[PDB]
Amino acid sequence: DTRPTIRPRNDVVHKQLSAFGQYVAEILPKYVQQVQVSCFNELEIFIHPDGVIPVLTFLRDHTNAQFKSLADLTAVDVPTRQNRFEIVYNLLSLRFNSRIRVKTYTDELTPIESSVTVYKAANWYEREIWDMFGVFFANHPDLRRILTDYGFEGHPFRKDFPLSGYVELRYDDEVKRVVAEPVELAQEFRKFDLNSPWEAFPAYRQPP
Amino acid sequence: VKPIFSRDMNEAKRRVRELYRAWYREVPNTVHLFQLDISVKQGRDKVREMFMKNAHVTDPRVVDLLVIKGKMELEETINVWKQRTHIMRFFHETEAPRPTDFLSKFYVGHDP
Amino acid sequence: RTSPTGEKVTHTGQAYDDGDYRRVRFSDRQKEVNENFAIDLIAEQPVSEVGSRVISCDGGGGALGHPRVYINLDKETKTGTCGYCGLQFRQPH
Amino acid sequence: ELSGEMVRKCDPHIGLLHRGTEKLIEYKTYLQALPYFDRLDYVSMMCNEQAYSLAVEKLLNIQPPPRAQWIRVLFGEITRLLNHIMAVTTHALDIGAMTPFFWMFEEREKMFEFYERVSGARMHAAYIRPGGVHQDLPLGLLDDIYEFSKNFSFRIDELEEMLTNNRIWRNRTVDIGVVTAEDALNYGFSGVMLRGSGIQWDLRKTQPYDVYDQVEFDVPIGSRGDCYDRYLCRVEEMRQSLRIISQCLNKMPPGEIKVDDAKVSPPKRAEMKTSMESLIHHFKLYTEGYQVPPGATYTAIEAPKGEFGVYLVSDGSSRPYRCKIKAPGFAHLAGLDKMSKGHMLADVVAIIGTQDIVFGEVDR
Amino acid sequence: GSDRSRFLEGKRAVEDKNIGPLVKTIMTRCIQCTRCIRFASEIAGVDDLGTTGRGNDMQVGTYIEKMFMSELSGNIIDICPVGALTSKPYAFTARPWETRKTESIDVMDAVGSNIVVSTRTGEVMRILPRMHEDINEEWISDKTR
Amino acid sequence: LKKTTGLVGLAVCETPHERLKILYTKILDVLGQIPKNAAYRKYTEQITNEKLGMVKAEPDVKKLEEQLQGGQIEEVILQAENELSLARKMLRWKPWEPLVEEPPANQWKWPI
Amino acid sequence: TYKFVNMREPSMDMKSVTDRAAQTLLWTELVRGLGMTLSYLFREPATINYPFEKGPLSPRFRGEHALRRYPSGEERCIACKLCEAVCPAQAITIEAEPRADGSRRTTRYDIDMTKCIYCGFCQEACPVDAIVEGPNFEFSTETHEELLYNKEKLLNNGDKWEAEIAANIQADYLYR
Amino acid sequence: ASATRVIQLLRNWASGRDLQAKLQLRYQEISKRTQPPPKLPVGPSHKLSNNYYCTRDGRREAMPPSIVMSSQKEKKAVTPAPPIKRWELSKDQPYL
Amino acid sequence: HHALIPHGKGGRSSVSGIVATVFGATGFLGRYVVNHLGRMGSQVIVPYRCEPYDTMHLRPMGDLGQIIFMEWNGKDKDSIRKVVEHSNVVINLVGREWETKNFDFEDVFVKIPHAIAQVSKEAGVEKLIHISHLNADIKSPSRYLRSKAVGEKEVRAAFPEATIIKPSDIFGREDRFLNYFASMRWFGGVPLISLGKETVKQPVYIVDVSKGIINAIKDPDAKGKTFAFVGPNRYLLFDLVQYIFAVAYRPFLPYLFEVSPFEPWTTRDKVERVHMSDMTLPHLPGLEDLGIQATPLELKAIEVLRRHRTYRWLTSEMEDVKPAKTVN
Amino acid sequence: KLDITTLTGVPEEHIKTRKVRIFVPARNNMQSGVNNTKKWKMEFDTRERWENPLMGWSSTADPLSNLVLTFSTKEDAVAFAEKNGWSFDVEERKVPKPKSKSYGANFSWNKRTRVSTK
Amino acid sequence: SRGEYVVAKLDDLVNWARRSSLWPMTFGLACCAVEMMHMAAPRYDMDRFGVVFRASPRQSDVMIVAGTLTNKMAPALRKVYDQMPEPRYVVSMGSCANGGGYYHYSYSVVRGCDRIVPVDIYVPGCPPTAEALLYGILQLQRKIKREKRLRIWYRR
Ligand SMILES: NC(=O)C1=CN([C@@H]2O[C@H](COP(=O)(O)OP(=O)(O)OC[C@H]3O[C@@H](n4cnc5c(N)ncnc54)[C@H](OP(=O)(O)O)[C@@H]3O)[C@@H](O)[C@H]2O)C=CC1
Ligand code: SF4
Ligand code: SF4
Ligand code: SF4
Ligand code: SF4
Ligand code: SF4
Repeated sequence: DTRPTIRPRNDVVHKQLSAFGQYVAEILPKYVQQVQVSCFNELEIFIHPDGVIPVLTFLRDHTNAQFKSLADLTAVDVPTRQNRFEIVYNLLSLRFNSRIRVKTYTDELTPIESSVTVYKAANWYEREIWDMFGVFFANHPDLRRILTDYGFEGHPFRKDFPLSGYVELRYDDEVKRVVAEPVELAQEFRKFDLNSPWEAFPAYRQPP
Repeated sequence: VKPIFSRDMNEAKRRVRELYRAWYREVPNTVHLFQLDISVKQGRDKVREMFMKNAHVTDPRVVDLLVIKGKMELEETINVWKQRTHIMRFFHETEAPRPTDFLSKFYVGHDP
Repeated sequence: RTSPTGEKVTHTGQAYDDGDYRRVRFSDRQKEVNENFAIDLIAEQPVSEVGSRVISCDGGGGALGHPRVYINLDKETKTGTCGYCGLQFRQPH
Repeated sequence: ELSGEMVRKCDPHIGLLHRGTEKLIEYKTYLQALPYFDRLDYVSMMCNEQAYSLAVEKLLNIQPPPRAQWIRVLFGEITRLLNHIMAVTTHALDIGAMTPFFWMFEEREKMFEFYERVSGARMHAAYIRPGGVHQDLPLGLLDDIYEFSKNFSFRIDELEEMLTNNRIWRNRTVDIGVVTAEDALNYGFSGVMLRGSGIQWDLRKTQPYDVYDQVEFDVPIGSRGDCYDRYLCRVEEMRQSLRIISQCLNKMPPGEIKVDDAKVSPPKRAEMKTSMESLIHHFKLYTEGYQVPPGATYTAIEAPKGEFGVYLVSDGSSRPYRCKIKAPGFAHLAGLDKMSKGHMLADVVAIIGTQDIVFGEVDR
Repeated sequence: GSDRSRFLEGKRAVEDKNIGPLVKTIMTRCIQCTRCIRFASEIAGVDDLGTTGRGNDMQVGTYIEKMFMSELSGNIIDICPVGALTSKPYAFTARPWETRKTESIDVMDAVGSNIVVSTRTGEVMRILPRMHEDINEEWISDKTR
Repeated sequence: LKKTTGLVGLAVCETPHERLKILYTKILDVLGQIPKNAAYRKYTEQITNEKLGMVKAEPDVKKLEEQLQGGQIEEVILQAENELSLARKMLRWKPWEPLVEEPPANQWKWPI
Repeated sequence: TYKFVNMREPSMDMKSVTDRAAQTLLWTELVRGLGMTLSYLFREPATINYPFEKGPLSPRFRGEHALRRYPSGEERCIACKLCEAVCPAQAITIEAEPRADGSRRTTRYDIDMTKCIYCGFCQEACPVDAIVEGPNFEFSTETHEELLYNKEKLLNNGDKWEAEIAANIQADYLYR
Repeated sequence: ASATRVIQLLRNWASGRDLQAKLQLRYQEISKRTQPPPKLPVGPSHKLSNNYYCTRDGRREAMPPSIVMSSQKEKKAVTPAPPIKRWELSKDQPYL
Repeated sequence: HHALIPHGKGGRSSVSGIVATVFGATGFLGRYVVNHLGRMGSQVIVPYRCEPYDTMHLRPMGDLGQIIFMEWNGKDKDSIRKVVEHSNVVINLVGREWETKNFDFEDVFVKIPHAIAQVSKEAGVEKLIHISHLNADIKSPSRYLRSKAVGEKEVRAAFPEATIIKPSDIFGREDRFLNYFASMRWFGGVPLISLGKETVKQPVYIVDVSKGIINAIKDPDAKGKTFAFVGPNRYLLFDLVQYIFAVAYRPFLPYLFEVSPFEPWTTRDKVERVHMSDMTLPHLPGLEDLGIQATPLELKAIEVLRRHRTYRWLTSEMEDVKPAKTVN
Repeated sequence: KLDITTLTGVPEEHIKTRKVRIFVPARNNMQSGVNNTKKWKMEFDTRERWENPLMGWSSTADPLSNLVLTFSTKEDAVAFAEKNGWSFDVEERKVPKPKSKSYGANFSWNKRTRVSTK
Repeated sequence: SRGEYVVAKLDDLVNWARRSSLWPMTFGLACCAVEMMHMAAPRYDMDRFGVVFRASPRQSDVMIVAGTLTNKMAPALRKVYDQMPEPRYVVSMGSCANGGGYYHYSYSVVRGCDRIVPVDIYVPGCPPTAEALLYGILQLQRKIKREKRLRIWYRR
C-alpha cells in the first residue's frame, strides 16, 4: 500500500535479484536446489551441502558475480528437520553493490567442507559454528572452541541446550581454586508464554 | 553417509587407541606443568575412565567426533591453554556424592 | 502494628514468627517497614457526592493519573469505588 | 610465538567476554532484545540499536517516520564521534601519548550528556527502537548540539597538532600492519580497514539507509594501508561526521517520532489512559510484544567500527528464533595474525588499536 | 481491529450483580455476547441468567438478587470472552503469561475430567478444563475448579 | 602513466591491452574445453567476447576502463585471472551435471 | 564523494627540502606539540568539586527505582504485572492478592537492582505511573543483599524522593 | 574564561589559534534546563475518517519469499545489479 | 521450635535447614567448617571479634543471606545470646595456642566454652559441637591441654548432649603444625628436644576434621558422645619433621618467643605439646564412626608444603620423597 | 539409531532420569483461539522448586525446567527424543469432532432444542 | 587509657594514608570500563582525590571489577586478586559484576563477582554513572576510615 506506515518497496531490485538467481541456478544446476527472493529484496540460493565450495567459488570469482566479501557465516538450528543445522553464508559484491545468501543444511554428524579456501574470513566463523552448534567442518585449518570455556562440554546455541546451562562456577576455599558445580538458580528463569491463540498473519498460513 | 574420518569401526578404534596413547603419555607432564596434586596414576586412571565412559558407542561417525573432541581437549592441555582448575574439573571434588540407593534417595529428597 | 515478638508488621501482613530462623537477619539491622499504610490512608479520604448516575475518575492530573474509568452509582447501600485510585463516590440521597 | 623480539604466530584467544547474548535474545521479545544490542559495542551504543531497528522494521515492512530517521542519523553521527574519539585516544594512550585522551574525553562527556538528555541514560540509551525513536528531543537539545559541534572542530585539530605530524607517532604508525586491498576483502574486513587500503566502499554511500542519502559528506580513502593512514581516515571521519551533524541540525523535519501504528509503536501515555484501543495495544505491546512476520534478513549498517549486521530470523512470534550478530571487530581480530606477521611486540599493540577491537562485540 | 478510537463521548457504566461466592461479576465489561445465558439455559440447566432491558441499557444477569447455583456454574467464567465474569478465588492472584500449565486428571470424582493445572512459582494457581470430547468436553465441576 | 593503482597490493600494468587479450584468449580456450550445453560456458564466452572486443577496439587505457566498467584496468586484469581460475575449477567440478540430490522432505520450510 | 587522506607528493624544491630537513634536525613539530600541551596547561580545568558540585543531569534521568503513591496516599500500583513482563532482565517479582478493602494490591514487589539493567522499560510500561526510576544515582551498598529491594524499600524510596520524582514527571510527561 | 589578558595571549600563541573564540568549557550559551512545556504533534493516522487500518497495515502486507527457481518440478548474461559507478573526488577538499 | 525442613539438591542455593553459629569461624578449622555449611546451603551465623576485613574470606563461602556476620564478645554473655538465639546448632572453635593480655588459657578454654554452652542450652540450641584436643588431660602439665580438658567437663555439665570432638594436630594449608616445623629456619636448624626421638604424633587432615564436624551435626546418635578425631597413621616426630623438610626441599639440620607481643612464634606449652607424643584413646568414636575415611598425610603433604619450596623442587628436579616410616 | 547422547554434553543424570512428554498444547479454556494448538511440543518432567530463604523467590536445580521444543510432526519429536536418549511419552493430538449446528433448531416446533430466551 | 589513645591515633593515621592514596587497578571487562574512564576523565578526575590508576596489580589496593565476569575470565580474576598485596579491597561496578545483570541466566556468566572474590563496595547501575562510581570510591574511603585494625590488635 502507501502512506508512511507502509515500507516502500522497490520492484526493480526484486526483478534484478530474481534474474540473477535464475542465472546462478542455470550456471550451477548440480548444486542449486532452490532460489528465493524475499519481498524486501534479498536473494537467497539454497544449495546442496556438497556444493559449499563450488557455489561459493563461482559466486566469488565469476566476472558477473564478484561476491568477494564473506559478510557473515552463521547457523540456524531447527530441531524439526532431519538436517537440523542450517548453514547460511552471507556474501557481498562490491562491484555490483549487491548481497546474496547461500543456505545449506547439515546433520549433527555429516561434515561440511570448510570454505577457508574460498574466504579466509571463514576460519573464525566456522570455529564459532562448531563451538556453538557442533557442526564439524572438514578440512578446517584449526577447528576448536573459540567462544566457550576451555573445558566446556556441549554446544550452547543448540535449541536443546538449557539457557542457564548445566554447570556454574564459584571459588572454594578448601581446594583454593575456582570449581565447577551443578547449576542451582536462586530464582528460576520465569518462562513466559506469550504466543497469542489468534492467528496474526494470514499470508503465512500453513494449510492443514 | 560420508564418514567423518573413519569408514569402519576398526579404523575408529585405531584413532581411539592413538588418542589414548597421547593422553597416557601426556599425564605425567600435565601433573608437572600445572603442579597438580593428583598422582600420575590418578590422571591416567581418569583418562581411562573418560575413555570407558564412551565405550557403548557403535557408530564410527560418533566415535570419530568423540576422538576429535578428545584431541581438542588434549591440544588445550598440552598447549597450557587450559588452567589448573580446568584440568582439575575432570576430577569432580567439591561436588557432594549423590547416592544411588533408593532408600537413600528417598531420604535425600523428591529426586526421581 | 507490631507483632508479639516485637517485629513491626508490614502492610502486607508479614511478620517473622518466633520459630522463624530468618528473624536473625534483623539482629543488628533494622527491618525496613513503610510507615504509611495505604489502606488506612484512603479510608481517611472522604466520600464524594455527585448527583450524576455515572461519574468518571481519572485519578487527577489527567495524563498523570490512571486510565479513565466510568463508575455507576445505582447501588444505594454501596458507594462506587474507583478501580485504580480507590476513591469512593456516592449519589446524594 | 615470538622469535625473541619478532612476532611469528599471534594466536588471538577470545571468549573472555562471551555472554551468550544471541541465545538470550531468543528467549526475549523483540522490544526486550533491543537493550542487548547497546551492550554489544559499548563504545557505539545508538548505532547498534539502529542496525537492529532497521532489521526489525524491514521484517515488519514498516517505515519509521521522517523525523525519527533524521534523529537517528543525527545521533548516529554523534555516536560515530564517540567511537572515533575512543579509538584514536585509547590507541594513542596505549602507544604512550596520554594527553589527547583526556582532552577529547571531556568532549565525549559532553556528548554523553546529549544521550542522557534524550534518553535519560549516559551510555546505554535504548533510544533508537524498531519503529523510530522512543521520545522526541527535549526542547533545547538541538541548540546545545550546535554549540558543541561548533567548537568540536578545534578539539580535533588539537588532537592532530599533537599526533598527526609528531615523528614518534608516525614511526609507531607508518608502515605498520599494512593490509593489501585484496586480502582485506577476502579476510572479510570492513569499514576503515577497507578504506585504509584504498577500497572505495562505505555503506552510508553505496547502500544508503535512513536519510543518509539526503546528507552530503566525503569518504576518506587511504593510500598505503598502514596504521597511520587508518588513523588519518578515522580522524577525517570525525570531521566529515560534523559535516553531517550540521546538515541534520538544519534539516530536522517536524513530525512524530514513532511510526503511527499502535500495533508496533506503543501509544502515547495520554492516549493510553483515554482510548480503550490504545490501552489494549499498550497492554499487549508491552506484555506479548508485536508479532514480526515470518522471515529472515541480514541488515547491516556502516557502524563506527565497520559493518555491523544482524541476521534476524523471525518465526512469526513476538520472540526472534535466531539472531546472529555480525561484529566488524570479529573479522578484524581474526586477521590480526596476518597483519602482525613480521612485526615486533610493540607493533602488535598498534595493530590492535588500528583494528578498533572491542571484545564486547567480538565475543558477542 | 483498528489501532485507535474515534469515541469522543462518555462510556456507560453498569451496576454489578452478585451471582454467588465463586464468580466475581463486573458487568461494566460485559459485551452482551449471551454466552452465559445460553450456557445456563442448556448445559447447566438452571434458567436464572437473562437479559434485562433493551438497547444500550440492556443489562445481563438475574433481574432479582439471586445466586446462580449449579454444579457446573464455574464454567461460565471460561465461556465469558471478556473479564465480566472472573474466578473469585483466582481474582488478582496472577497473570496468564507467567503461569505454567500442566495437563492432569481430576480425582475429586470418578468422571476422570481432564484438567490443566496452572502453576506459578511452584504453587497451584488455578485449575482449568482440558478438552476431552469423550469425558469432560470443555466443562469441569465447580468442586474440581 | 598512472603512478599507482590506489589499492594496496595492486600494481600498474605497462601493457594492459596485451595482457587482457592474452588472458581472454586463455579463458576462451578453457571455456571451449567446457561442454557447449553448459550455461557457464555460454555466458562466460559471451562476457569474454564482449570484453575482448572492447579491449581490441579501444586503445586508450582510460577510455577502455570506462568502457569495460570493471574499474581500473589492473582490476579488470585481476578479474580475468579470477575468471580463468574459476573456469579450470569448473572443468574439474562439472557443475553442469544434474542435481546431486533433492533436499530431504521439508528441509527448506519456514516457519516450522 | 571520496577524499584522499595522505596521498600528497613531497615537493623536491631545494627550499622545500631545506624546510623539511629543518623540521627533522631542529625538531620543529615536536616543539609545536609541546606548545600545544603548554597551552592546555594555562586553560581552566574542567574538574567539578564532587560531592560539593554535582554534574549536569536531565529530568529524564533513570536511576533508583521507586514506587509512587496517589495524592490521597494509596499505592498507584494496581498489580497489573505488565512491568514484570516487559522487564528485559526479569528483575521484578510481583505477587498480588485482593486487599482487605478488595483492590489489586501487591503482596510482593521485589526488584533486585543487582539484576536490573536500569533500562526504564518498567516506568514506560506502568499504566498508573507507579514504578518510576528516580533521580538518585548514589545508592551504593556494602553488601549484596542490600541491592535486592523489597516492596517496603521501594515504597520508602518513593516517599523519600516523591517531590523530585513528581517534579521531573511534570517536566517530562508531555514528551512521553 | 576568567583569565588575564596576558594568560590569554600566551595560551593562544602556544596553541597557535584564538582559543577564546572557541572555549571548550560551557558558560552561558547552554540552553536553559527549564524549558517551556512542549506540544508534540500527532501522526499521519490521527484522523477521524479514511483511517481504516486495512489501508495502513504494512505488517500484514508482507508476503512469503517468492520462489524464482526450485529443483522440485539466447539469454544474455545477467549481473546481480548494474555495476557500481566510480566515486568522484571531493570538490571541497580533494586531497587532505 | 526452630526446626526447618531441608529442601533442595544440597547445593549453594539449596536449604539444608542448619542454622549454625560457628564460634571462632575466623580460624584454620573455622574456614573449612563454614565452607561445608555454606556449600550445603546453611544459615551460617558468624560471630566475630576481629576487624570485619579479617572476616571477608568467609563472605564468598555462602549464598546471599546465608553467611551473617555479627560482633560478639567472649566476656559478654548477652553477645552470645543474641548470636545463638535463632540457631539450632552451635559449634565452638574458640581457642588460641598462646595466652594473650586479656585472655588466658583458662578464659579461652574454660570460661568462654562454658558461657557458650550455658547460653545455648537456655536458648534451646539442639546440638553443640565443642572442639577439645586429643592430648587434653586434667592432670596434663601443659596449661593448654589441661585447661581444654577442664572446659570440656564444664561443657558437658552445662550442655548435657554436647558432642565434644578431640582432634589431634590438625594439618592443612593454613595449619600451625606442618608449617610450624617447616619454619624451623628462623629457629636455627631443627630444634628437636632429644632429637624428637621419643615422640610419636598422629596428625589429622583439616578437611577430615571439618567433614566429621558436619557429619556429627547430621548424625542423630552423635549427640552426647565425646568423639576423638585421630589421624590415619602415627609418625615419629623426628621422621615426621624429616618428611616435612624433605617435601619442602629444606636442608634437614636436626638440632623467648612467648615474649613477642605480636603473635608469638613459639610457646613453652607449644614446645611441650610438640615434644609430647599424641595420646591413643581406643574407647572413643573416631572418623570412621562418622563415615569420614581418614586421608593419609602423604597424599596431602605436598599441597601444604610445596608452597614452602626453596628454588627448584616444585619443578626441574622434582625429586619424589617416599613416605616417612610410620610407628604403627 | 543415531546416538548423539555422547555428543550432546547433557549430564548422564539428565539423560536417563528425564521423562520427555511429547504432546500438542491444549487450548486455553479462557480463550477461543486455536493458533497455539497447531504444533507438537516437547517438555521435560517437572521437579522440585523450593523457596530461596532470603527473598522467598522460587529456586530450582533442574537445568531443563524451562526447555520447550516445538516440532512440526509427532515423528520429529519422537526422533529427536531418540537421538538424545530421553524416555518420551507421546500424547495423541485430540481434535474436536465436527459438531452440527443449526440456528433454526433454536426455534423448533416439537423439539427440546427450542431456546427459552435469546 | 593512654595506650588506647596512642593506638587509636596511630590507627587513624594509618587509615588516613590508605584512604587518601588508594591505588586502584582497572579490571575493565565490559561496558562499565568506559564509565570508569570517564571517572578518570577531566570532569571527575579521580586522581584529584589521590586515586591514581595503578596499572600494576602488584602495587594496587582496590580492584574495580567493571564488566561481566564470564566463566572463562573467572579464574583469572581470582588469580589476579590473590596476587594483589594487602590490604586489598574489591569494588564491584555494574549490575553484571554485582549479580550478572542482563546476563544473570546466561550459560557462561558468573552470577556475580561476589562468588569469585569477596566484594566490599557494590556500585549499582548499568553502567553506573561516573559520579556513582566516584561515590562508591568515597564510600570505600569512609569504610577504610572506620576500620580499627590496630585498636583491635591492642584490645585482643
Ligand atoms: N591443630 C590445631 O589447631 C588443633 C586445635 N584444636 C582446637 O580446635 C580449635 C581450632 O581452631 P582453629 O580454627 O584452628 O583456629 P586457630 O587456633 O588457628 O585461631 C584461633 C581461633 O579461635 C578464635 N579465638 C581465639 N581466641 C579467641 C578469643 N579470646 N575470643 C574469640 N575468639 C577467639 C579465633 O577467632 P579470632 O581470630 O577472631 O580471635 C580463631 O577462630 C581451637 O579451639 C583449638 O584450640 C584442637 C586440636 C588441634
Ligand atoms: S458471558 Fe460475559 S460477556 Fe457474555 S453476556 Fe455473559 S457476562 Fe456478558
Ligand atoms: S482485559 Fe479484556 S475484558 Fe479486561 S478490560 Fe481489557 S479488553 Fe476488557
Ligand atoms: S506496572 Fe505499575 S501498576 Fe503494574 S505491577 Fe508494575 S508498578 Fe504496579
Ligand atoms: S528499569 Fe528496566 S531493569 Fe529496572 S525494573 Fe524497570 S524494566 Fe527492569
Ligand atoms: S552492568 Fe550494564 S554496562 Fe556494566 S557490564 Fe553489565 S551490561 Fe555492561
